Amino acid sequence: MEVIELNKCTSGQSFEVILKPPSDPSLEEIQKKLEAAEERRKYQEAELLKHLAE
Amino acid sequence: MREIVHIQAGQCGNQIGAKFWEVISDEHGIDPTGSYHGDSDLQLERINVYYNEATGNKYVPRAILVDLEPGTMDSVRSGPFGQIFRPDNFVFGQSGAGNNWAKGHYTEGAELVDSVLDVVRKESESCDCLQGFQLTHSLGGGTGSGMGTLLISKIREEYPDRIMNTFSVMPSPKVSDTVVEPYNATLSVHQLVENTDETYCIDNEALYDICFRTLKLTTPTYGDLNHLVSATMSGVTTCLRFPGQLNADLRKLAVNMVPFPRLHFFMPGFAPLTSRGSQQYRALTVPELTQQMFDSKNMMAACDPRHGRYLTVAAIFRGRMSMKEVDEQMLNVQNKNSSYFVEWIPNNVKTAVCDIPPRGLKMSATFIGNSTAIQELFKRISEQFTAMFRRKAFLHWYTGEGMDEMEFTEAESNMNDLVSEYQQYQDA
Amino acid sequence: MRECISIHVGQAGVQIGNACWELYCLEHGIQPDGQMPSDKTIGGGDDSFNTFFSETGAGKHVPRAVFVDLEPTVIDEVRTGTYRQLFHPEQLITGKEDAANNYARGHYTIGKEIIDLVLDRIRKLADQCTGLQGFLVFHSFGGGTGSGFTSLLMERLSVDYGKKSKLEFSIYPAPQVSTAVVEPYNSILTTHTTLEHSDCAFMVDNEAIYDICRRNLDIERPTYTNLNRLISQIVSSITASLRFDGALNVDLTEFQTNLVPYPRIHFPLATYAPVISAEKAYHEQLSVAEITNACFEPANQMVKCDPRHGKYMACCLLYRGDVVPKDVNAAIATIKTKRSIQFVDWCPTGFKVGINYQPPTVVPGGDLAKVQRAVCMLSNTTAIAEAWARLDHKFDLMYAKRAFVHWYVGEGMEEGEFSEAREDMAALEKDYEEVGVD
Amino acid sequence: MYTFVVRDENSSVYAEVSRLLLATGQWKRLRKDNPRFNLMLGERNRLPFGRLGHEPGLVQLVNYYRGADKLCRKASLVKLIKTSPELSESCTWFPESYVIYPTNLKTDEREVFLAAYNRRREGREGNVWIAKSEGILISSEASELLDFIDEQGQVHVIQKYLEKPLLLEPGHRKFDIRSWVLVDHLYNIYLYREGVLRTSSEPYNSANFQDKTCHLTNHCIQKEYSKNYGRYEEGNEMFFEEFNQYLMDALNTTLENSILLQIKHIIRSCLMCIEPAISTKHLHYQSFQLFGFDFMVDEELKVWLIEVNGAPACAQKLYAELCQGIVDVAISSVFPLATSIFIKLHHHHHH
Ligand SMILES: Nc1nc2c(ncn2[C@@H]2O[C@H](COP(=O)(O)OP(=O)(O)OP(=O)(O)O)[C@@H](O)[C@H]2O)c(=O)[nH]1
Ligand SMILES: Nc1ncnc2c1ncn2[C@@H]1O[C@H](COP(=O)(O)OP(=O)(O)CP(=O)(O)O)[C@@H](O)[C@H]1O
Ligand SMILES: Nc1nc2c(ncn2[C@@H]2O[C@H](COP(=O)(O)OP(=O)(O)O)[C@@H](O)[C@H]2O)c(=O)[nH]1
Ligand SMILES: [Ca+2]
Ligand SMILES: [Ca+2]
Ligand SMILES: [Ca+2]
Ligand SMILES: [Cl-]
Ligand SMILES: [Mg+2]
Ligand SMILES: [Mg+2]
Ligand SMILES: [Mg+2]
Ligand SMILES: [Mg+2]
Repeated sequence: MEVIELNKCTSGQSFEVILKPPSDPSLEEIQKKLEAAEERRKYQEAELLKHLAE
Repeated sequence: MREIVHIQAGQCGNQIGAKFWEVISDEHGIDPTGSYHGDSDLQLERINVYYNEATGNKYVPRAILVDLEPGTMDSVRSGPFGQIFRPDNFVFGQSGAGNNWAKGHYTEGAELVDSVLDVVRKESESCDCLQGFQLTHSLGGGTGSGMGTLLISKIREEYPDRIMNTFSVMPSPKVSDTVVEPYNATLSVHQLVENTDETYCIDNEALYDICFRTLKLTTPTYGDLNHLVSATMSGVTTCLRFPGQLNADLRKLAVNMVPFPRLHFFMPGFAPLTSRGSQQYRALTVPELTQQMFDSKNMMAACDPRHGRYLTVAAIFRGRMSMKEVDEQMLNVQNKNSSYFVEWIPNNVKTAVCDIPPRGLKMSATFIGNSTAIQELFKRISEQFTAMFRRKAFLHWYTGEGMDEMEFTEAESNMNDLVSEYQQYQDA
Repeated sequence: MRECISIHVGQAGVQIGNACWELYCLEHGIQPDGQMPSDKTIGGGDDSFNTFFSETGAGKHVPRAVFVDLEPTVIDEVRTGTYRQLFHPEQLITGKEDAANNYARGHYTIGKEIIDLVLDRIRKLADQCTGLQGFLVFHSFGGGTGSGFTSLLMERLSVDYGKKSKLEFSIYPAPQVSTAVVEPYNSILTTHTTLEHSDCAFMVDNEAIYDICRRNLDIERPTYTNLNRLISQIVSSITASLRFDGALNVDLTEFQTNLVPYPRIHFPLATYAPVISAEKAYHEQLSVAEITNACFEPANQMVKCDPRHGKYMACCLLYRGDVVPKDVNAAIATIKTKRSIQFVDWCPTGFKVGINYQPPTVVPGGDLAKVQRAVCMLSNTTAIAEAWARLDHKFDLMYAKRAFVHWYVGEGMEEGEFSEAREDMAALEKDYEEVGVD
Repeated sequence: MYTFVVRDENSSVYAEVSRLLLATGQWKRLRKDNPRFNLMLGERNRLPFGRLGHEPGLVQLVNYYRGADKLCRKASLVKLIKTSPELSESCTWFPESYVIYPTNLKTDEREVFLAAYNRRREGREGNVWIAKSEGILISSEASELLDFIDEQGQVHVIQKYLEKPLLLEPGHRKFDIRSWVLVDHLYNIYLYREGVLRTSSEPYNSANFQDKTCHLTNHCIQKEYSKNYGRYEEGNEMFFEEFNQYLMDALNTTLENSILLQIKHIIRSCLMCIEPAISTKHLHYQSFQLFGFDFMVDEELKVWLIEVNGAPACAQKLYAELCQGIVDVAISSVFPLATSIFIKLHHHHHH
């Protein structure tokens, strides 16, 4: 069971103990997604106001 | 999401709305002149939700008062809290509406609604962030029913991205002014299904029975009915009026309560039940509150919850009490009655606690269920409708104001569709 | 020295950042006005606490923090509370109306109007950095802001700062304190859109913190304040190696290298011992062996799962207090004999260890007692996938009926994104099962 | 009123446990996929332990131990006995067994198998083996075994056939013993005092191996290929009073000294080995489980463990009692209501 890569300093110490070895989208694709959703919103709102106009 | 605009329309609308403002002003420490005289500052932390701030640090209800005749609004003006209302927010005609949806919606109401919308816009423009609107009215007369649904259509036109919330008293023969009430209700329900986000179904039948059977009042007045309604309204709005985690604005409440757009008709309940005089002195224990609030006889919409299933539930406990105890009790009611809560909406009962109790009680619980049992209410209305409509009885009162039988047929159809949509989920 | 920017998003994110920054100042001896009498390099420097604090000419130490919420009340309590002076106004961003527990409302509708303001206030902090490592993002799965806006933010951080690492502290939804029925929807949605943008995520299940509070703090019904001081203790364990001299997890790349060999399985389990009530009259202090042993009790984990029925890919032990390597090795040696710890066949069976000699700091008048030694273990076990199973199940139950979906579609989302996200989660669950079951 | 759910309907045991649970009037069954249950009587494969223990206000309990399949699959059991120091390759009550994969796939100890079989080739010892994984075969030369293994698809074990079994007279026939073990939520190991001898009805014939009715004692097999099924004992099933009386009258022992001491030792060693991997002592849900341990008695009255079954069925007459026993000590011990049929296996020797 071997202790390795041991480092020490005034404030601590750190080491490794081994027990056994091994056996994106772009800026405007995004403003695209956001504006597609905004236009879906405005279409639904317009169908609402056309129904209310009737 | 702060300010709510309150509209009350018609005789019933305005009587219950007046009682509502009396009750909640007392809870928020506001006197009939709008002067604040309170102890806790939990009272003022969210008082701008329902009140504008005036020049002598006075508080004015964000309240518009609408009628097609002046009788009831005159009596509110001279009522105990009458002088607290902005006098320009009283908007009324002279005609009356004659218990006639068509006069409310198409003829008499068309004349007045533009001035109502002027006052509504004047109130909306002052709001730093408007949440939406709450309307109180009945669905069985004419002004509240017909003109209130008119107003809701106009408001949705001018503010399509705000929440529309109503307290709607349903009519019952047990408490009944005129025989055309089912007609007026069916027409109105057709509007409510399409134009509001959350509707509290306050059934005058259930209010009668609670006054009669459990409260032991022999001959209940509209005063005794409105007492129940004022307390229920207080309770269903406490989460909006006080600092809070849960269902704290109209939209978050809607998201929590309305899984399907049309199924937004809520069954409210109150515990303990109080008769306005008896003043009863017993300590209510949390298990008692929880068992009562869930019991049919404490519910304002005359339906049997065991004939349906809860899609969502919002519970609100008021008073100093153990939140460990209420958490335990809420889980015990759901865990021992799990059959009656749809299994395909997990954790659909959400629960809130607020420190300040209502006047007269150390502890109180308000219930808001979106049960599919509510179909029973609508089914009852539709039977009373068909019994008349199949002989087209009393229709002249409506056709004389320009209406066609086909509008009645559509409204009937849409309500029967609403009830089928409720039963789709009761077997799932 | 290389600077880290913390971004706190939503109610949960802002309230947890509050707790952590309180803690950090206590630990580094920074006071509420922001003065640090122990810092003698006045006006700047490249000590390792500068990783989290910048310095001004007047001696003020300022968190490299941005708080963003779509509604004003919570960040207003930051602006007005005990650390009002710590933060510059431009670091606190509020909207006027929130996201109503709606992922789509926070991501699409309201996110779009504030994303640019937020990226500029972030760029302002990055411009004060000589070498920026990347970001620590605090948020909840369940809230509309914390779920939807966070994912928008993460997409745009990957484009604007593409070479930088990004870490999440994510709050996973629990019914005992949750505020909304659609919290499983929000969780799946934001996990799916943030998965490729985040290099290491520390989940915290509010159910586990809640029961730790009940069971070991003698708290009858925990509040967010109880929850958050415990969570900040764990966060400070996890970040102490960026804020202090050492040789283990000295930068953000090291967290990925040490805890994440496969990029999608980037959800390390955190276990933390001891949690001891400050109102305990007599408490026998616990040994290295006892607390390291506690690291392998499910009752001490930030997510309740069973690591015995999974495999490990990595395990770090972060000790704070009086600990020396020989006691740690003694403890590990006997623990392996008495416990079911099995790593994947393609990974060493070992433990990277970090010790800081300063015992855990605890907030005066908190619930937590002071102790002589405490440990946070970070272990990438496949058993954490239990938490996804749970969530996915709930999701399926509602989406089979399309319950509440209309609230999302009405904000401009498309029904189909629900199932693209759910299928991504299915991929995730099966990645875990491949790696850890036979 | 406690609440429970049922996700294995093909379960003979827990069907009767459901019935007895309901007929208390303190338990109510819910529908299969309702979360708010106290007790899950779960499916066999892919039981969702990950979803148990997360409903506040509900102590939850389940009739299976996560990870106990290690003891109840044949290959898993061979691996568990060999690798674990508490049992070891030196183990005296397990037959010499080896895990073999078909070469259709490609771990595997075939090379290790033939070395032992070759020194038994060479040492004039009996050298018949059984190959197992309905799909079994017994033979004296290895080639037969290995190529049978590979014209099937899946993983097998090859185990020393017990060439000298104890044989009941009249009949000169074979038998195996099945014991019903129940491990509760606290890891008490309860042995059910009634076991059963699943017998053969055809005389045991050491020469012609391929006739499997005298060699394999499955209740399935002798109700299908056996001439005398039902001659000596009803259902080819002798119970413990008759077996004890036979041991007394014919061999001068008793069943507890000659056989049961070893069976209790094997049961407790097996379960106390896996205890740290499957215990639910400090977990957020809790497990119990009914196991069926299967033993073979050789002619010198030495017991050998054959296999462990994770979802066992009971012999008919015993259902009533054992099922009541599952309710009293596994279920009602967690969920109280308003002479005992188990031996609690416990032994703390000092050294
Ligand atoms: N641990 C912890 N959880 C919190 C805290 N605040 C909220 N939550 C949890 O977060 C979820 C709700 O998300 P929030 O962050 O409050 O919502 P939000 O991001 O502000 O989004 P919106 O309010 O919809 O604009 C629920 O699961 C709550 O239990 C907190 O301070 N600590
Ligand atoms: N090593 C061995 N030596 C001699 N006989 C053996 C043996 N292994 C198995 N047998 C015989 O085969 C039968 C056991 O078959 P097996 O162990 O595969 O059970 P099984 O999985 O087929 C059904 P069950 O679960 O009901 O016991 C025993 O009755 C025994 O007579
Ligand atoms: N609960 C309650 N119901 C009322 C009250 N006044 C009238 N109603 C009911 O409302 C219906 C009549 O509507 P109403 O408001 O009087 O007519 P409107 O002014 O034209 O809208 C009938 O069903 C009455 O039972 C009241 O004060 N309380
Ligand atoms: Ca006129
Ligand atoms: Ca400095
Ligand atoms: Ca990246
Ligand atoms: Cl970069
Ligand atoms: Mg005009
Ligand atoms: Mg009237
Ligand atoms: Mg918020
Ligand atoms: Mg078997």
